[PDB]
Amino acid sequence: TKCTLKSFTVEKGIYQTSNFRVQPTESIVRFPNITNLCPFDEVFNATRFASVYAWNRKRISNCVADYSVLYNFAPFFAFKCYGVSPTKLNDLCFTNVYADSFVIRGNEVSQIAPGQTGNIADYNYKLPDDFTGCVIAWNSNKLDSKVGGNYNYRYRLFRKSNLKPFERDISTEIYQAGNKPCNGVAGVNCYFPLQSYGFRPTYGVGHQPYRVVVLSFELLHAPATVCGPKKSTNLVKNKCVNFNFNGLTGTGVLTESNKKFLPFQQFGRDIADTTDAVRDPQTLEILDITPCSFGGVSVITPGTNTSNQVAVLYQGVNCTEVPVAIHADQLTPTWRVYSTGSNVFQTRAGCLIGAEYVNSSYECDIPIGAGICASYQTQSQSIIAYTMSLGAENSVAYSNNSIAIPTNFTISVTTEILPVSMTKTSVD
Amino acid sequence: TNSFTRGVYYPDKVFRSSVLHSTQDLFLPFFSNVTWFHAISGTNGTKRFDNPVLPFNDGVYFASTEKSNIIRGWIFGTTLDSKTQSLLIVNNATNVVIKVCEFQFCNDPFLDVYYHKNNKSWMESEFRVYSSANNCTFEYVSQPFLMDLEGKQGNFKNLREFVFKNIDGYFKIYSKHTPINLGRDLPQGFSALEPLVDLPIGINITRFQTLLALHRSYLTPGDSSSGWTAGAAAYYVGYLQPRTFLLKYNENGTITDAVDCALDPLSE
Amino acid sequence: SRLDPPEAEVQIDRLITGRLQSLQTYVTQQLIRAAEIRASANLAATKMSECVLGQSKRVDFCGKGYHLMSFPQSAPHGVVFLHVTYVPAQEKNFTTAPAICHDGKAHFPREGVFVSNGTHWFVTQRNFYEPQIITTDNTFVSGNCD
Amino acid sequence: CTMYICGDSTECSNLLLQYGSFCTQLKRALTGIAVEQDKNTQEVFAQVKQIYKTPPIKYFGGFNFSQILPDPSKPSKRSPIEDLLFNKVTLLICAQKFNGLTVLPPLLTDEMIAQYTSALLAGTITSGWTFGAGPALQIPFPMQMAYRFNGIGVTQNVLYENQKLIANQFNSAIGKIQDSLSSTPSALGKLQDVVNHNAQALNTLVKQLSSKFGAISSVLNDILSRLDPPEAEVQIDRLITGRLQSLQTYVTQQLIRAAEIRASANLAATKMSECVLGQSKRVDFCGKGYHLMSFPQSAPHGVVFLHVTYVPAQEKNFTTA
Amino acid sequence: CTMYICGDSTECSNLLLQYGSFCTQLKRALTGIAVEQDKNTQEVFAQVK
Amino acid sequence: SRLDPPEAEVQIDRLITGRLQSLQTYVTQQLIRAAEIRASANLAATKMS
Ligand SMILES: *[C@@H]1O[C@H](CO)[C@@H](O[C@@H]2O[C@H](CO)[C@@H](O)[C@H](O)[C@H]2NC(C)=O)[C@H](O)[C@H]1NC(C)=O
Ligand SMILES: *[C@@H]1O[C@H](CO)[C@@H](O[C@@H]2O[C@H](CO)[C@@H](O)[C@H](O)[C@H]2NC(C)=O)[C@H](O)[C@H]1NC(C)=O
Ligand SMILES: *[C@@H]1O[C@H](CO)[C@@H](O[C@@H]2O[C@H](CO)[C@@H](O)[C@H](O)[C@H]2NC(C)=O)[C@H](O)[C@H]1NC(C)=O
Ligand SMILES: *[C@@H]1O[C@H](CO)[C@@H](O[C@@H]2O[C@H](CO)[C@@H](O)[C@H](O)[C@H]2NC(C)=O)[C@H](O)[C@H]1NC(C)=O
Ligand SMILES: *[C@@H]1O[C@H](CO)[C@@H](O[C@@H]2O[C@H](CO)[C@@H](O)[C@H](O)[C@H]2NC(C)=O)[C@H](O)[C@H]1NC(C)=O
Ligand SMILES: *[C@@H]1O[C@H](CO)[C@@H](O)[C@H](O)[C@H]1NC(C)=O
Ligand SMILES: *[C@@H]1O[C@H](CO)[C@@H](O)[C@H](O)[C@H]1NC(C)=O
Ligand SMILES: *[C@@H]1O[C@H](CO)[C@@H](O)[C@H](O)[C@H]1NC(C)=O
Ligand SMILES: *[C@@H]1O[C@H](CO)[C@@H](O)[C@H](O)[C@H]1NC(C)=O
Ligand SMILES: *[C@@H]1O[C@H](CO)[C@@H](O)[C@H](O)[C@H]1NC(C)=O
Ligand SMILES: *[C@@H]1O[C@H](CO)[C@@H](O)[C@H](O)[C@H]1NC(C)=O
Ligand SMILES: *[C@@H]1O[C@H](CO)[C@@H](O)[C@H](O)[C@H]1NC(C)=O
Ligand SMILES: *[C@@H]1O[C@H](CO)[C@@H](O)[C@H](O)[C@H]1NC(C)=O
Ligand SMILES: *[C@@H]1O[C@H](CO)[C@@H](O)[C@H](O)[C@H]1NC(C)=O
Ligand SMILES: *[C@@H]1O[C@H](CO)[C@@H](O)[C@H](O)[C@H]1NC(C)=O
Ligand SMILES: *[C@@H]1O[C@H](CO)[C@@H](O)[C@H](O)[C@H]1NC(C)=O
Repeated sequence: TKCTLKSFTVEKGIYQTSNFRVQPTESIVRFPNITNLCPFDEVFNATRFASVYAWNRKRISNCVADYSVLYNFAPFFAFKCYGVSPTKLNDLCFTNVYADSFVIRGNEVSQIAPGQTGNIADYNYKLPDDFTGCVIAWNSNKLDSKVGGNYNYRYRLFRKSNLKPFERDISTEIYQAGNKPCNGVAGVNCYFPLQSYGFRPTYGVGHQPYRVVVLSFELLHAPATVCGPKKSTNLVKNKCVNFNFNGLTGTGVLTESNKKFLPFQQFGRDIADTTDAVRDPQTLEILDITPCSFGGVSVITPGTNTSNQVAVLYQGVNCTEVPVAIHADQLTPTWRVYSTGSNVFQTRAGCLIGAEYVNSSYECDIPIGAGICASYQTQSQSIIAYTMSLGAENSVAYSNNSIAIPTNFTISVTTEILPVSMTKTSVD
Repeated sequence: TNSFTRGVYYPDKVFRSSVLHSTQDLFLPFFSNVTWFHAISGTNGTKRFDNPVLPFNDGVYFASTEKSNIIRGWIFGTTLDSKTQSLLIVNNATNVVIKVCEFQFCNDPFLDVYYHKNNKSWMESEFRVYSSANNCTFEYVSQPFLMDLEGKQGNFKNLREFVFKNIDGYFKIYSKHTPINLGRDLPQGFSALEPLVDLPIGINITRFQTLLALHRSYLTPGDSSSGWTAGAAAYYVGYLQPRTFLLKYNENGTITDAVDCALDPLSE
Repeated sequence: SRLDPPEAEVQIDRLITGRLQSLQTYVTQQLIRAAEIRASANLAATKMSECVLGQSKRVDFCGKGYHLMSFPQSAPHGVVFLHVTYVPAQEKNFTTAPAICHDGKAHFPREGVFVSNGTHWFVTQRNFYEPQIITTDNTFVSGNCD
Repeated sequence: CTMYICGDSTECSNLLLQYGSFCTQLKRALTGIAVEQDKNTQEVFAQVKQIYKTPPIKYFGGFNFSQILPDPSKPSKRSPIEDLLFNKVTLLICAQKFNGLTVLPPLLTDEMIAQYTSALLAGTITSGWTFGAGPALQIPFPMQMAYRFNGIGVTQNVLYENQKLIANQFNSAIGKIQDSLSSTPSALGKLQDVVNHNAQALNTLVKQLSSKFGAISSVLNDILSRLDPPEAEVQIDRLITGRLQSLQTYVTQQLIRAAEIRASANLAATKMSECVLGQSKRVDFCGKGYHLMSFPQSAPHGVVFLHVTYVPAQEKNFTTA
Repeated sequence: CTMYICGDSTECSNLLLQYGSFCTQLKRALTGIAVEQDKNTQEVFAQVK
Repeated sequence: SRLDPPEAEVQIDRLITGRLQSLQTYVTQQLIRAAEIRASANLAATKMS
């Protein structure tokens, strides 16, 4: 209290300081049984990938893509992933991956970003702005090259219009360079759109071919497919854990769900932004993830001027269950010497710890809530939590023919305090 | 006919109960009329084929009524040939054949003898539409989505409702079978469509056609006057539009209701 | 001095927004705080114009009990009132009646209430026991006493 | 903030103290409102030092007060009028507690409030206005009304000559109040709005977490597991500003809302001290017409008054001089 | 907001809805003020039936 | 019409926050201004009554 209030002498009253939060017991990682190694590692072993005019999409099926295996083969050149972090690509689950075979000029290998709009983008392949994915590459100049010139790298130099992202077709047409019907073959005022690099193995890296694997993926509603050999763990139904269900990082109390998912429905949500329900990847179980029991804590103190004993109030908790039964290092706030405290008194705003409730009512000084107040006095001075006294009980004998008329008075002078003007301020 | 309330599905694959969530996805507008394309399919003499091409205006709501297996499949793609991939679908006897491989021309069942359905009630000699191509995209054979409930003494109409839509190349099939008796085309009520099939194949889809096998003619009349008429219908085709639909679920999780947000100012 | 000018603004503008929005909150918080003072300031003026500048018939407005006077006192950032109030005490309960019948006609007290100490009936003011002999000028007649 | 702004993440919480004391102010500002609500109930109700009880025999000169006096039969010691008021004010809830949003119960329980209301009713009925100026003094109710008629401009002989008729008028008029609130659906419009605005304000605050605020996704744990540490904060801090400013907007909106309530809370205390604790000479302050005396009634998040007024009727015009 | 914040641009409006409901609140808050002004005149003047 | 789409929001979002915050400031300033008027409106209602 004197830390949050930033002083040494706190005044008599209640003060909100922090919150009581339990901590997870263990960690649970649950993944679908299937872990078949993924066949996209065979793409690394391949030599010839493609010619960039009808680029394919090697969809990686339901398997496990130990990304570290691909990183154990050979060093990578670009490795520029403007999406998911290409370091912790292990403990998150991918619905589907769409890496495509690709190779382009070494002057244009650094232009893999979706901003270099030109021959590579408007005619070969365009990447959308709202896109997530990685780019990897390695050396491919010496493995595949021609002394005269690699004609196999022919591509679509020019086409009818701008090549939209995620469109695959062959521009089988002849460009109209003038007043000439290009349905027929011609060389004047009608040129065929085509270009071949003609690479050679005896020049600098700026003119050497590099094989590029454009990793394209998206995080979908679909069940997880390719997220590694990571160990599935056990399941708990009463204890808060740090679950990693299908890459969904989170924590809270996991319990059986009575909510009726449809035979297809997978993820459950409340009227909120967090995932309330979840479907177990194994045994098709439906879980009911809820945040671990917690509540704010406030301290009732009579002031350092008078004494040093304090009474803590755990707000809004049925405290016979959660804070009394705390194991070792169950909470990060700790100060667990008050696991049972002096006495416990249940209150609608959470119980009180460190104060004994008395059966005699008084006018109260420190409010708590729900008609319960606290004060520091004798039962030998302790903190009590009596119900506040509404006032001295009184009764007047109303009767048909009884009048009460005063015979004396008292000129009493009271006082009244009223603010009038606050201190003027001006800033610059 | 008018699509009064049908044409609503589950927009996302996320469960939620007693929520009034809004949605920006593609939907069939309420109270919009749809075309019939009532085909006789007589199979008599020279040529009885009345399944035209459909523009596929950003997804199609396809409804159909039959006895057991009158409807067979659908064809997508622009060129309608082997030049571009065709998203051909076959509702097999106990399977589904959803193949993208190119076909020169989809085959047809033999236009048999004039004695078409005297006593030839047997089931064989089908279309065999799959024209062999060296270049093929892999098929996605799975469980058949045609489940039929046997109704007796009439008063049964197993209406099959589907929604086919293309978004960012991904091509989705949503389906439902509703075994309610209808006194008129597109009956009143509410039935949400569950998501069934996804497809990660990206190609232009600006044309559409329907596969129907009616070698044995079973109560199929015809007409020769376009307009807003009434009568028996084989199927209905509607075009989806970009809308801002609002949805209301149930305690159990079923989508109980939906309301448009660009149709009626009261709805707005 | 440390970081170059062409790229320092992306850290300066990040710092200026938090610094300015912090100043924005203080200006707003003063407006509500000044509005609350205005409610108290007008209340003090209302009390000054009634409790001090006169005698207020409002109950529990210029102090507990029947209000008599008030004394303003200058205070830092406010004013202090000294309400002088009239509070009855040393009360006694008697036997009463709504009217008096003498010659078949009901008599009602012009002011005060009819009070009997046990033998003789008196009429006295409400807030002070000053019994008086019931004469015809202390009461009025309205109809018969039936 | 440690719960609402950051999903109990030590990476996000470090960026929160990175912003300074924008959250100590918000906690302090809301704490001032919380102590203000408990203060507001004090002036409205806690106007009596003692708690009064009505006598067992309740012949109030022919006036019937069964609708406003508490009934001991019910476990909830409330009047029939208060029972109707409590039923017509409908007060999800669990989803707010999981996002750091809390609701603190008021210091005075609704049952304790009805004891102040009963004490105020007993003082007005048996003792009149005297229990607000000093010790309560015995005075019969038929003669209490006679000195309230004397306070509007009619001599006390009017009441006694029509005591039975006036009691029937008062008994019938108070019986219409119970049916009047039942018939009108918008009778408790002002009270229902107070609980409606609070529920909507918290509902909007919870729904604001979906605002991605220029980040990849609204879920904070998504970035920490998907996006690398040394560059994720430029999306976290972009998300924390919108999240914090949305929280700051709610706190500000409560300050104006609390200020408006304080205007009404002081007005209720002002009305309590004159309309109930006495007879007010002000016109149209304690109801339409010549005000006679008033009744406080406990209500959820407010108070309900029953102004008993004197209204002339059945007039005839004469020639004067 | 669709007019003051964005110049009826579908690119800007997509970013505006991406911020959530900072604009439903302002429309609602100003609507509450508009009702108050019509109400404030009622008590001042509409005192006679 | 001048700057490319895939990083136009880098400047648009910077402009939308200041534009929106200014609108939010006006909404807040009206709330205090309307509250002061309501205090005066009720005072006029009291004086009228
Ligand atoms: C007259 O007043 C006296 C005291 O002022 C009454 O005596 C007591 O009054 C209190 C009032 O709460 C009661 O609780 C006690 O039981 C009374 N004691 C006795 C012995 O009576 C007295 O009752 C009053 N009498 C009348 C006729 O008003
Ligand atoms: C006070 O007056 C009433 C009637 O003026 C007396 O009679 C009581 O009236 C009530 C209501 O009608 C009944 O419930 C009671 O049973 C009546 N009492 C008796 C004894 O009959 C009442 O008695 C008077 N009070 C006293 C103390 O005498
Ligand atoms: C009325 O009250 C006053 C004061 O409250 C009483 O005056 C007191 O009388 C006693 C009797 O000798 C003195 O000892 C005190 O010193 C007096 N007080 C003061 C302040 O002077 C007075 O007696 C009371 N009268 C009645 C009838 O109750
Ligand atoms: C949700 O579905 C369940 C069944 O899956 C419904 O529960 C049945 O409700 C009917 C209604 O009369 C009862 O006759 C059955 O006995 C119930 N069965 C069971 C197992 O509970 C439930 O009503 C549905 N919820 C709705 C409609 O809101
Ligand atoms: C005061 O009014 C109440 C009305 O609530 C009266 O209670 C009624 O009593 C009659 C006769 O016993 C019943 O027929 C009604 O049903 C009661 N109304 C209810 C329960 O709402 C009460 O009797 C009146 N007081 C006196 C002394 O007569
Ligand atoms: C699809 O069609 C559009 C226009 O009809 C065209 O611009 C685009 O290049 C086509 N895409 C493919 C892959 O053919
Ligand atoms: C996966 O393993 C769990 C272990 O109990 C088993 O229950 C489940 O049936 C398995 N699923 C498949 C598809 O093998
Ligand atoms: C305790 O409080 C009293 C007055 O409240 C003050 O005079 C005294 O100095 C205080 N003692 C300490 C140790 O602060
Ligand atoms: C609180 O916990 C006790 C266990 O001692 C249980 O009996 C009681 O029902 C619980 N009450 C609530 C409201 O959770
Ligand atoms: C409170 O209860 C205890 C035990 O039931 C009893 O001894 C004590 O007298 C009670 N006190 C009051 C004021 O009721
Ligand atoms: C559908 O409605 C439109 C406009 O209402 C009309 O032009 C069109 O012919 C109609 N088509 C059918 C099949 O009813
Ligand atoms: C063949 O059948 C169709 C309908 O099934 C009918 O319209 C046609 O007339 C038939 N052919 C002949 C020659 O009658
Ligand atoms: C359809 O079913 C038959 C046998 O039932 C089978 O031979 C054939 O391969 C199936 N076709 C497809 C496309 O699955
Ligand atoms: C063929 O038609 C004749 C008509 O007389 C009928 O008797 C016979 O049963 C039919 N054949 C079959 C297999 O039904
Ligand atoms: C089919 O495969 C070969 C590959 O060269 C060729 O006949 C033709 O280009 C392909 N057909 C296409 C791509 O439509
Ligand atoms: C009542 O007052 C009169 C005044 O003259 C007195 O004579 C009488 O004794 C008093 N009664 C009692 C019981 O003292």
